[PDB]
Amino acid sequence: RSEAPLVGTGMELRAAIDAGDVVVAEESGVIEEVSADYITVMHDNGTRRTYRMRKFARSNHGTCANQCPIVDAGDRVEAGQVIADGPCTDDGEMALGKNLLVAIMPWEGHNY
Amino acid sequence: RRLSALGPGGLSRERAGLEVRDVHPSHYGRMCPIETPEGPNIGLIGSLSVYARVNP
Amino acid sequence: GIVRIGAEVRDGDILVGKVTPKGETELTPEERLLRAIFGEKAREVRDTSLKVPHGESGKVIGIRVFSREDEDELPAGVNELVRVYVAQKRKISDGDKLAGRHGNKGVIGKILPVEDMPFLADGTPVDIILNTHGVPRRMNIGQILETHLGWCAHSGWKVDAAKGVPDWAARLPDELLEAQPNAIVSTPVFDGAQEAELQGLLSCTLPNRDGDVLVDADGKAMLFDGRSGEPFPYPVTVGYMYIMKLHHLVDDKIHARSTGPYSMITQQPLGGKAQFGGQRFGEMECWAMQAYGAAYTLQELLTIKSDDTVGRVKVYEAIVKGENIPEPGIPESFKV
Amino acid sequence: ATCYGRSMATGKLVDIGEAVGIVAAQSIGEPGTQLTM
Amino acid sequence: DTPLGITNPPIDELLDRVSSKYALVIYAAKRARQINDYYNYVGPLVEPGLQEKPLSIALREIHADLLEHTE
Amino acid sequence: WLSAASFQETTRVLTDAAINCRSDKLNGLKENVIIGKLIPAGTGINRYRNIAVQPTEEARAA
Amino acid sequence: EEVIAEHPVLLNRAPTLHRLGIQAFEPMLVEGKAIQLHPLVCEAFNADFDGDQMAVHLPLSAEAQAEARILMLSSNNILSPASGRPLAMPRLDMVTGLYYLTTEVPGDTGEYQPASGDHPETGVYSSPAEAIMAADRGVLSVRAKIKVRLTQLRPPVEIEAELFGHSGWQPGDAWMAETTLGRVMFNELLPLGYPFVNKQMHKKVQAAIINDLAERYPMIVVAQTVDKLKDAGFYWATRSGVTVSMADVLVPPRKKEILDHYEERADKVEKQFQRGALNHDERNEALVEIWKEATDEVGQALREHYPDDNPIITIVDSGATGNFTQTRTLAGMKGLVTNPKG
Amino acid sequence: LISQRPTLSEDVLTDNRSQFVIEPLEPGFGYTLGNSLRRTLLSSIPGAAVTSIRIDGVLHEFTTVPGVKEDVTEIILNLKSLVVSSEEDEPVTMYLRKQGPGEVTAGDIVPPAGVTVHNPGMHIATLNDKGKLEVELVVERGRGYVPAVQNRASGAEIGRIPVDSIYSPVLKVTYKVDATRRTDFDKLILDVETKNSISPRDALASAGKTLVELFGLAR
Amino acid sequence: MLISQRPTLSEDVLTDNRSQFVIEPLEPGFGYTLGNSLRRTLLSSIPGAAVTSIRIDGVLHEFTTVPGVKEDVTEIILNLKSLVVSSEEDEPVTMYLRKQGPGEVTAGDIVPPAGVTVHNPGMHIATLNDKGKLEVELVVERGRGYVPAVQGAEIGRIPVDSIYSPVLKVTYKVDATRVEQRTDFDKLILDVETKNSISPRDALASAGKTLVELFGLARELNVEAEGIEIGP
RNA sequence: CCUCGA
Ligand SMILES: [Mg+2]
Repeated sequence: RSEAPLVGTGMELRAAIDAGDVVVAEESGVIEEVSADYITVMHDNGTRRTYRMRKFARSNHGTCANQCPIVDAGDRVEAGQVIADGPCTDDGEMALGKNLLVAIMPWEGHNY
Repeated sequence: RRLSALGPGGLSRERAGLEVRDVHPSHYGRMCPIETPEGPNIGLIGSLSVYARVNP
Repeated sequence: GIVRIGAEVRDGDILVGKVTPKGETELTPEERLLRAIFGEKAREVRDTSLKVPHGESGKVIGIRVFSREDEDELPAGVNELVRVYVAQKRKISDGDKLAGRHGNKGVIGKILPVEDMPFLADGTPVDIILNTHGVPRRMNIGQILETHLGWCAHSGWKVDAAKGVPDWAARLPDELLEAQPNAIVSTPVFDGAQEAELQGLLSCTLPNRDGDVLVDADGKAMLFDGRSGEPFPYPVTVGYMYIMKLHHLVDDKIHARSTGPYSMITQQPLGGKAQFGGQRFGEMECWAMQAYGAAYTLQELLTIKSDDTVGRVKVYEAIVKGENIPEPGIPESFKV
Repeated sequence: ATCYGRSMATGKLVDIGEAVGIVAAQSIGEPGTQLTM
Repeated sequence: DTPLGITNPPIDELLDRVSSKYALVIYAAKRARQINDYYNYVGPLVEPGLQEKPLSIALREIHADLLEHTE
Repeated sequence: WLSAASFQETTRVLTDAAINCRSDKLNGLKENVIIGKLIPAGTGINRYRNIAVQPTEEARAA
Repeated sequence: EEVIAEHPVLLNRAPTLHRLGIQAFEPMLVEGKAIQLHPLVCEAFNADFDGDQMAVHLPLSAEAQAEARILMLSSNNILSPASGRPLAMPRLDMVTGLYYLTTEVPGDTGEYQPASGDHPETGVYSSPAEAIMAADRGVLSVRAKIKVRLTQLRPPVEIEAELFGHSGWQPGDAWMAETTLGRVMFNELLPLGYPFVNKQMHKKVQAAIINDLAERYPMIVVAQTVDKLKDAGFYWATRSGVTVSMADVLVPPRKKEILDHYEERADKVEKQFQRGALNHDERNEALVEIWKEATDEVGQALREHYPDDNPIITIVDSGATGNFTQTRTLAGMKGLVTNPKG
Repeated sequence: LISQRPTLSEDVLTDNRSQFVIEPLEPGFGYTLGNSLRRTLLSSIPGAAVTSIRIDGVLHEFTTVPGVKEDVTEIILNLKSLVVSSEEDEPVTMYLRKQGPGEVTAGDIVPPAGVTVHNPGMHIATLNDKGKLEVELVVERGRGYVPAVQNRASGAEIGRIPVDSIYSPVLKVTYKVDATRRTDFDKLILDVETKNSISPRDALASAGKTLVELFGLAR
Repeated sequence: MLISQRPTLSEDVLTDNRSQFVIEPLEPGFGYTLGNSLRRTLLSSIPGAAVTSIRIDGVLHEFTTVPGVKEDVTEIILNLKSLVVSSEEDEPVTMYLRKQGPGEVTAGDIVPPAGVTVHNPGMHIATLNDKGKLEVELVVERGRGYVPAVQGAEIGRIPVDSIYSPVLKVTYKVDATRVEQRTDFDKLILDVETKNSISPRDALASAGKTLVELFGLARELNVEAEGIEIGP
């Protein structure tokens, strides 16, 4: 599970969509169908667009490239909205780690 | 978005002096001064700056 | 002969059975007795099957096979081509590498029980303990500033706007005078949250469910040692820090070898964990051994653990039979 | 041995078989990276 | 005090028993492979213990002055 | 000549050693390393490697 | 666990810059996939734990195992073979621990205050055990000056000479010391016959003590001492209170006026250059001198403003790790910067 | 300066959270006592959880189910939030059959006699028209946290998906002591919050009897 | 079966007043779960008798010296706190130490009232020079742990630190030695040195009893499942 | 060799 930082910049989002590992709505519409396998968008044009999800693909360096939808059936999506998350993205933004509760102190030499 | 220094028709590694690897004043806004490899490829592999763009 | 989809595999498990025709002269005396006794009469082969490499394991999640009997583009001479995809769920472990965004890297020394971890006044144990000695020396005080803001965004805040707008909050956008717990915020580089604005938010931190302010206006808190129960005598900075999992993980890097393949020219052990290689006891390491004056350790490393093709075998032979280790022969690389 | 002095490692006088040349080269090299202009 | 494992017996008394650390290494190693040859030729000369490596038995022998060496 | 060839400038050392029909005594540490012999230092010098170890008769009694 | 018992292994970290870059250890079977490296041999390997890896070699023959146990044993290589001084001393965390343990706090809890009128002095303790019980209530601080009856620790040179024979002191003999309970517990970690050191254990003082231990005591003794010091240093460092926060990073108050003054001087030099009187290289020289001095003065005001128990000051001045120009760059001011040409 | 036998006194805050006042205690002792209780509560309170699961058209974790929105991995992460109790002390099986469209929550699970699902609103999956989910969930009793028992150790067949088990019913424990300075004394206040699997009283009772059986050693 | 094996409790006797106790093997984390608690109980919750205050006749004004006596006041108090004593009276009880002439006063030179006892009569207290006398009164009470000398009165009444605890020093550590299938268990080592009132054994036993009662206070809320062992 | 790790 990916988790965007509490403390970020405005660069996570705009880097995640350009990186291209997220799925992005080419045209505005309504979600007709949504599985873990694909997402269909009925544009107001009357046409349909469908985006098959990369499911548990092997990246060049052995990390899991697993897309996951973040829309629901019936949702109104605009052009360029993010439909589905990628490997290190959370709701369209780059999520490279987790927010961890930290104490800054020495502890019995185990953080020596 | 990388900007590599080595290659055919470029410079070779035995010719990689210390000065091609320095942050040049002209890099401002074009090649990021922070992102570069720690090891041997330092100053040889740099990445394009945010708002930068290449002309024809 | 291909492993079945969904299997759980471990070191040395067959994934694809394969046999390579060896000549008759390559049958061992035993393999030649059983073949004659039971009259196998099938052409003699060597077990050249694809196994699971040392130190890895997982679920077979995908099989992909290409045949020459089917019309399939293969390289010349290649009849059948099959890929097995193995997936492992990797829990964070001792030796895995973590870092924040400020160049503050470290590997994991110990994963303690939740009860042993220093915990806040409400029982919440901390997740990660970063040593104080590492921060100031390395000039990445950004991690401390982040920790402070990380706590502010986790707890949420409500800036006192009653009498007006305090001087520190003057330059703050209206959408930042209050924030719900676990709020999401930006610190743009060179245009981020200034020191005064940050120190203000540490005052108006919303409390937890019991009305308690766990982190004071300095960013420090009182923690209990979960081993003794006694409190730690001074307030510790606690807060929320973004910590990434870097791709330098023990599972990839642990490697060991008693005996394995050897390069054909030199007869020395191959290199690389992937090839089940041996570690390189190099020039500066021989100087070290020499400087100690460890003559026999230096000889043994350089003859029977590497290059003496007969002494190798004689040594494994000796250990298995509980005898003394024999005398070194001549390194094959000197012959070369 | 008497001319060399104590073994810096052991603190007692240097033993007979010691390879003091390699130790000396190592002792001179090891901090060389600290040498700047 | 009373050190554990490899640091026992102490290197200092074992070095009282010999001239240099190198002589001690050879002393102990030759006695150790002597012992191991015995198990398939004299010794051991002390109570060996549960399952002790012959090198450790030999080091304890050298400590207890239970054997002699030349050069 | 073996030590010189293994140090650097190997072509030159080897050429000259050939013309001079040099014979390597194989005296040094590096040379015994290359051929896989016990180096002539530490536990490899003769006064230490040639130690005779036997038990005292007082101990052999018990 | 049976076969590996007492069978040494060699550990190596590259680059092997000197022979202590390879050291033998007794292996302890461990849970996990990582090698566990004693915190005191780090110096010898130049090993930190930011991702470093290390190599393991198994000596097979009796001679190789014997060379490993005798020549290369971790605890038999405690001194730098380059300088002859010990390398396996406490480093940074241990340091802040022991420096915390043995600092004396004027006015701390349970401090001995002499008898005034009818009130007693309430600072004397019949034994360090009694002082331990006192500190188990909130009554005695570890760092408060007190008077204790010491029974099993050797007294200083002159105290022993005056209250006994010059060289005579038996382990049973008692004596009175005005020290801290911390310095008691520190000296208890040193070897027995060692004269009581009653000082704040700066790193340099620990270095002095361990250099003395190296000169006067056998190898194994110094090894056991640094192990005990390590334990105490980690415990007390955890208990020490050193932490970084934006608040602990104090700013020098006069910094504005200092910098404005040196800017006035730089303006003088610039007007001097515009007249053609000052040379360009000479202008740069004068400006660099001005700003060197401004940096120096900012650093001085920074030191003057920091309380001497601030965790940053504590960490630097204990000798644990870091220097003050790092502190000046953090809190005061960065200063002048190099050119690509230098 | 004499002794009075100490009392434990409960004060219920919510249905799954209670405070516990133990007084009087020896000075300097409250912290250690509270912590010896908490460390046991956090670690050794018995409970029940799911061990393995089986899914109809699924042979392994890393795949999808037709018409469901969540891949099997996300479904198992959601099943990690499942809080459950059992009194059988032998592997028992729950079942989950449902056809879309609609949400699949823990209330849609049919446990056997003796197993109780405690958070029925908990979201498990989302189904559409073509979505059909058919799940078996083995429940067992244990304590602590036990990583997935492998398909090799158990004689499990390829279809079975082992799952990480969180048996602890305890959610969050803290304490505070009030120290009072001739006759000084410490009053301990434990604060225990559970997962709805059991109540603070029962968790504290199991922790207390584990500690009693363990301290009866010296006596 | 949700039941742990029975750990053992073994002894190493160092001196007549000092022992190390090993509890092993304990389920992971319990070394500390009962480590600090056992120590704090051994220190604070064992009853003993000790000196509370003293009146020294012959000096009230100076409160520094005792005429004809080598040792000063503070040293006499330090020696008196070192007196191990056991009483059955729930009320304070007074003792008297009187000895004259050049000699060496010991802890046997005191007359113990009924019920109280002095377990270290050989203890040095003071040395009286020629024409030297000593008459000093010692209040003794029952108590627990360690309470300081803090406790408007009759003149000459010096209150002292009361070392009630029969145990003197306790320190514990946790190592890892475990079963072959888990290899993460806790071995607990307790170093306890006591006075001569009780052996370390009895100290540990009474501490275990007080703790069993303490946590029975908790198991009394309800009686149902929790981890047990085959043997105690 | 390339990219990376200390
Ligand atoms: Mg490093």
